[PDB]
Formats: sequence, C-alpha cells, structure tokens
Amino acid sequence: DVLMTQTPLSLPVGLGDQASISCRSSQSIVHSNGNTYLEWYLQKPGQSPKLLIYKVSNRFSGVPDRFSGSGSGTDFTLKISRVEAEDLGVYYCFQGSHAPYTFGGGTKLEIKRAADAAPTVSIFPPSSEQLTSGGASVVCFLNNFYPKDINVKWKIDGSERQNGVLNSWTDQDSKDSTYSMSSTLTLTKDEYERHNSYTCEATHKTSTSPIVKSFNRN
Amino acid sequence: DVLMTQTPLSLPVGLGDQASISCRSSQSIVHSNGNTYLEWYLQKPGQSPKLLIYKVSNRFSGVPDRFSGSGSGTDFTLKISRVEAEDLGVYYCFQGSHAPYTFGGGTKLEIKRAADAAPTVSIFPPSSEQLTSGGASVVCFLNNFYPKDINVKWKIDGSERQNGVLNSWTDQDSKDSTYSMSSTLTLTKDEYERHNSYTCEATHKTSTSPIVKSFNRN
Amino acid sequence: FDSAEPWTVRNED
Amino acid sequence: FDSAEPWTVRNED
Amino acid sequence: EVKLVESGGGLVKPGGSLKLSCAASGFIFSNYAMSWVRQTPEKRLEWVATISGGGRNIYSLDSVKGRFTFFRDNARNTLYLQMSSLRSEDTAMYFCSRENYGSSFTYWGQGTLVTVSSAKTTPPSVYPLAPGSAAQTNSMVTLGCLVKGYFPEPVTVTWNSGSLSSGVHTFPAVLQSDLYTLSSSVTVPSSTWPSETVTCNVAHPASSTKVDKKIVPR
Amino acid sequence: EVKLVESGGGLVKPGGSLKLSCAASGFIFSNYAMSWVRQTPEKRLEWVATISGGGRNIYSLDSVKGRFTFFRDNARNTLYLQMSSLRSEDTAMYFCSRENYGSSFTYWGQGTLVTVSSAKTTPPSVYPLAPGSAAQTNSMVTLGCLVKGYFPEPVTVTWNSGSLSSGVHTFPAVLQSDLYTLSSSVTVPSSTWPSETVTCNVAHPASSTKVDKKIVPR
Ligand SMILES: [Cl-]
Ligand SMILES: [Cl-]
Ligand SMILES: [Mg+2]
Ligand SMILES: [Mg+2]
Repeated sequence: DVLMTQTPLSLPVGLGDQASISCRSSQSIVHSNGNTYLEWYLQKPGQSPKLLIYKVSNRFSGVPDRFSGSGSGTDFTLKISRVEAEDLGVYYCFQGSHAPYTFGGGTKLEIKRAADAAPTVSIFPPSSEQLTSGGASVVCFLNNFYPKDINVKWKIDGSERQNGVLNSWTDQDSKDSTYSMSSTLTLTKDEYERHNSYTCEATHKTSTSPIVKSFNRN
Repeated sequence: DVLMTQTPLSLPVGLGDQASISCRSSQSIVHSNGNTYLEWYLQKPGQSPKLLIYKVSNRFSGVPDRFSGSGSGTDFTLKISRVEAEDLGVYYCFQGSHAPYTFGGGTKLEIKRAADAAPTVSIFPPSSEQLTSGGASVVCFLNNFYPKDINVKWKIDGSERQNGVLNSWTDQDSKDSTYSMSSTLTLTKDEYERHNSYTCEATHKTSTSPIVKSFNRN
Repeated sequence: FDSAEPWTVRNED
Repeated sequence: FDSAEPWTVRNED
Repeated sequence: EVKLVESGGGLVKPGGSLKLSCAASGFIFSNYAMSWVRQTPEKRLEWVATISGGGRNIYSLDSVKGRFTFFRDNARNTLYLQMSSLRSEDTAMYFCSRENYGSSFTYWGQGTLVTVSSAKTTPPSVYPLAPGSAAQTNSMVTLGCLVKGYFPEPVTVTWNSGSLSSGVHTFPAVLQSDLYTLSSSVTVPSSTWPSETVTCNVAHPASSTKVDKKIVPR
Repeated sequence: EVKLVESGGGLVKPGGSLKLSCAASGFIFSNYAMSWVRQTPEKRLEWVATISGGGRNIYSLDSVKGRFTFFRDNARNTLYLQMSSLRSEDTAMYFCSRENYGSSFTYWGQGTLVTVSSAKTTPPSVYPLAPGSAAQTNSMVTLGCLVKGYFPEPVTVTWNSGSLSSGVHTFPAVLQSDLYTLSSSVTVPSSTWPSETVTCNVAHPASSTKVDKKIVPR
C-alpha cells in the first residue's frame, strides 16, 4: 500500500509571505495510464475539503495562481507564493493512482500575527437552574489571544484543581487571527457549596503577571 | 462640495480576468497638508464596507496585491489584476480631503460565469393557516440561474396577473456564481377560491420554450 | 489497464 | 490648516 | 481584537428622537477619531460626522447640524449619536468606524438600522411553504417560509436552528403599503422530508417576536 | 448549480447497520463516478470507495469488504452507502464527492456524521452563563451557554435566532464518559443587556431537542 508522508504538520506564516508543504509517497504513484494523480486539498475551518491542485501541477478552476504544485515519482510540493488570511486551514495531499487510495496526514497553516493580543478572560458561576438539578459547572472563557501559548489553571480556595476539568480550543479563521479557549470545571452542588472562592488563572506572554478572574460564592 | 463620479455602475468579468473602476472628483482633492485622501472600499454581500486602498495607491494590511490604485488631482482608478469569486460586491471610492466628505455611487462587480444554468422553479400554494386568516399568497422560487436575464409572469386560469405581485432578487456571492429570484402573488381567500389554475412562467436563455410550474386548486 | 476501474471521466484527458 | 480638524492620527504620516 | 458594535437603531416617527451607541474594544479608544457613516435604502454611502479622539473637535454634515449631536464617553469606550428632528432622509443603516494613520474608515462595525416612518410596529405572520408541483423522482425537495406583513426591518431567518445552512436562499424584503414581506427557501434531500422535521426560525427583534414554523406536507 | 447533500448519519451500536444517502443535483449524475471519503475523529482523511457512473464497477477499502455495500440509483440522482457490522474504527464524518476529468474529488458535500458506540442517545441540558466578575465600565459584556451532557454529536447553537452573529465563539465539544459538553460565548454592548433580551438557541437533531435559553441577570 502507498504511504503518504506529509510535512510539516503545521506551518506559521506571516500575511504576504510564502509557504511550502511537502508530500512523499512510499513508492512511485504513476498510474497505469502514465498520469500521476497527485492532488492537493484545503479544508477551511468548518468546511468540507476543496480541490486545489490535480495531476501534480494543474490548478482547479477558481484557484488563485498563488498556489502551485510540483514534483514527480515520489516527491511533491505545494507552494503558496504569498499567504492570505483566507488560506487558513488544513492542507492534504492525496494519491489516486494505486488502490487503496491514500491521503497525507495534513498540514495546518497558521497566520503569524504581526501583533500580540491579550486574552479577554470571563468567569461564570453555576446557574441556579443547574444547582437545583444537583450540579455546579464553573466556566471560563479566554477569548481572542495571540500567540497560541497559554497556561490555564483552576483554583478552589487557592488550591489547584485537576479533576472535573474539560478544555476546548479554537484556532484562527479568515476573519480572526487570534485564538480562543474555553474551560469548564464541574462539581456537584454539595461540593460547590463546601468552598468559597473559584478562580480561573492564565499565564500569557502579554502580561508579566497571571491574568486572573475570580468570584466568591457570596 | 466635491462630487464623486464613479463608473461603470456595474462590471461583469470572468474569473482570472482584469477590471478597472474609475473615479472622478468635481474639483481637486488635495488636502491642506498636501496629501490626497482618496480611498477605495469593498462591500461584500451581507457585510459592512472594508478598506482596500488609502491615499490613492496604498494597500491596507491583508489586501492582496491584485488590487492597485492610481491617479491624481481629479482622476483615479482602481485596478484588479485578476478577479476571484471572493471579489464580488460593490466597490466605492471616497474622498476625505474636503468636508463634507463624499462617496462615489459604487460599482457592482459581477462574475461572468463560464457556463449557463437553468433556473430551478418551484411553486407553492397558500397554506391552510393563511387561508383561515383570510389571505392567499402563492409563492414561486426561481433558483440558481445564469445569466441574469429572466422574464417571469403569473397567470391565473391562463390570464396574466399584474396586481398583488411582489418580486425579490439575489445577486451572486463568493460561493455561488448564479442568481436567484422569488415572486409572491397575494390574493384574498375568496379571490383565490374563484379560480382553478395558478401558474409561474419563466423565460430564460437556457430553454427555447417557457419554463412553467403550475398547480390546480383541486 | 483494469477493465473494471471505476473512474468514468477522471482518467480521460 | 484647521486647528479643529477632528482626525487624530489620520493626517499623520 | 478590534471590535466595534453599534446599537439603538429602530423605528421612530418623523420629528422624533433616537440615541445610537457604538461600543468599542481591542484598542486604546481615546487615541483615535471615530466617524459615523450611513447607507441609504438606495445603497449610497454618506459620511455623517467625524469626532476627535478627545471628543471636542467635530466635522459634520450641514444637513444634520442643529438636529444630530455627536459625542463620546472615553471612560466607557463608547461613541454616541443623538438624533432629533428625524426626517425620512435619515432612514439608513448607521455604521461607526475608526480611523488610522493615513486612512479615514479603517475598521467598521456591523451597523444599526434606523427607520423614520409614521407606520406602526407590526409583528410578522410566518407561513409554511410546501409542494406544490415537484417531481417525486427528484433527489431534492425545495421548501420555504413566507414572512408576511411586518414592520420595521429587519428579520432573521434560520432553518432547524442553523443545522440546515448549505441549501438556503433568503430573499431581501419588499415593502408594500407600510408592510414588509420576505421569503426564504431551503433545499433538502427528498428522502429526509417529511420523514425528518424541517423548521424555519424567524425572529423580529423590533416586536420581540419569535416563530418556529414547521413545514408539514399538505 | 452542482449540489451534493449527504444524510442518514447517526448513532449505531457496534455490529449494527446504517444506510447513508447522497443526493445530487445540477449535473448529469450517471455521467460521473462518485466516491465516499471519511474523516476520522483525529481529522485524518480516508478514501472508502469509488463507484462508476453506471454503478457496476467499484473499488473499495479491503477493510470494508463484506461489510459495506456501495450502489447508486441513477434514476433518482442518489448515491448510497449501506453499512453493516459497524466498528468503532468506522466512526467518522462521511463525505460523498464527484469526480471530473483529471481529478478524483472535485465537488464535495457537507458530510454526515456516523457514531459507532454502545452509549445511549441523550438530550442536552442547556444552562445560561451570566456574570460573574465583569467591570461595569466595560463597553462590552460577554455572555454564554453551557450545552451539557448530550450524545451523540452534533449540536447547533445560534444566538437570538441568528440575529447575533459577529461576537460569537462556539467551542468544539469535549467527550467525557459517553457524554459531550460544549460551550458558546457571545459578546454584546453592555448597554444592550439586560435591557434587551439575549437568548441562545440549541438544537440536538439526534434527540429532536430544541432549547431556547434566555440569559438573565443573577
Ligand atoms: Cl479633542
Ligand atoms: Cl458501470
Ligand atoms: Mg513578507
Ligand atoms: Mg482570462
């Protein structure tokens, strides 16, 4: 079977700059008819994959000339001449020459934003509705930050809490070069009522001290 | 006051081809500080305007090099080197040199689709809910057609109906090079019940005969 | 050549 | 020159 | 990071008053001049006013002097537009926009709609649109909703609470005798309706109206 | 014109069966081969099968032979995937895609989700998220909804039935002990809440659940 080895796994690039995405096949992918059915797809956030390049170097209709494909035999490269925010997403190579057909593992293109952005942090106590049902979830949003590197911890009366924590992440999209993250701490109502102070604490490049949001159960 | 005369009013262009949009001011728009605050904006369907070009020829951050501005004194031109579907919308010139500041009237860029598309026509009888309230609206959708030129008429028992008709139109967007149109014929319940046959009839380049949808009140 | 290859137009130039 | 022109950064190069 | 959100738009009688607000975030607000720009029903753009960072220098349309007041609360990152003696000519979408070095309207909000009219606020009647005259052999079926007789604009329409998005056409409203009518179509696989439910969700914020209308077979 | 819409995805026990459909329009269906491609939870793409225009020649993954059946009804413009003996490895988003001259997957549908699991269908509990610890001097306020303890994916979230769109972050669901939890945030001007209503609309098609949760002050 043909293995497709695709690198890099992700790629930070400034607006206007170039990117190269590489694809290597474990054996020749020349189809019996002499053609090489090596294709490139882009999957934008929340969308299906869409065709960019076919037969190694042919641009599909509507695809900007910023995208170009090259290579032969077992080595192929997608080149983006200058990157735009709309180019964000995951690129995949594909060989359609030898069944079973196989995809590369993908390359996530990311924008290297020209300025940093501090997270906007919000914390939310359990609703009275949830408490009545016997649960207590505390939620923290950390919205619109750059760069990606962030550390986030929950503290209950000052003690770090590990269990019952769920974290979710969004990457950038064509209309937002920043990242956002959500974290939820879920307790029982009774456990919630055994403590006073609940804290969401973040460390990010944009401040020399922890960014803290806290409430007291009052 | 400075009048801004912007031409053409609209512009059909194939994917990959070029467009020039012209702007003339009724007098010089050199600001007292020697600069010329001539700007170009694009308003995409359903969006706010966004900045493309400032001080005649400077590209705003993130704006592709496909867009370029030129001119001086009273004559200015926006040039698009090769058009993409994402470029659809209305372009506006603006002078910010002499108060009151003024906009050109806009240029609607449209894609000259490489293939025609026949409308998908659907007709809908009044709902039982509306009838009970004493009204009867018959609706016709004519969806996803190209080119734009279409003629649409309502017929009641074969007679053209003019009064009580409302027509709405959508242009193309970045994910759909086709047009769509809706027409609604509104009668009273009693008038509706005085006739048998209701017809939405369209004429379009894609058929040598009228495209007809009809129902009988049964 | 496989007489049962499923592509109908893909392999045509 | 108008001392009351409202632009704060626009007119700066 | 940068965000601008206008609010306060709505229906007001000729001669009436209305206060618009523009909330800003993601930048040092008082460092930048702000403008108000309006878009008329004929889709022309009109500059209305520009106000300095500190809020004490203002340029404005002579036609709004003595009627409109422009000011900002820099402690609350908010721009205001106090309208009085409103006229039919003031009917428009109102945008706020932040300046930048070399360009007048660099960042824009989403706009808030002002309607100056003697007509009364009227909630929509939402009617289901079901076939009709469709071929049962079709892989797809087109359904719709008629949003009839409301005032003022706007309304929002979604399908299955946003679950259905790809096959949707929502048409611009048409005004007749002080009431708007709008329609929306959605296309789904015929094998999924009516075996699975399809519902149009319609909200009219001006009247606090929400209607979820299920599409049922005749 | 060209449209592909998959359906039939949902929750099925290991060893169970499920039939997927793909509805096509806008082209001569039988003139083109069709493929099924799936995207795993780890976001890898996997080719599953390709079937000829006439429907009698098929290539498929050896790992699905004897389990999956591929066929089409060209009279009804529909592609099918009959799944049986389902495995955990079959959990994926399933896409159908049409070929074209020189390229394998030229047009794609939106995908339909298949979940192979012993866990039971569970409707979400939707809880309001209100402040908190926010500065009253803020021009903006961030609200949210917690969509807790549902199964399977997906859920849809909108705000004020789509009226609020610009200030929204909806986070990917996180699975814990056979239940998903998701959150969504929205940012609005603080002058508009709670004076004006803000509501998150949540639908879970798998359980026919819809909840409109108003965000109210604590
Ligand atoms: Cl000032
Ligand atoms: Cl065949
Ligand atoms: Mg560079
Ligand atoms: Mg050309």
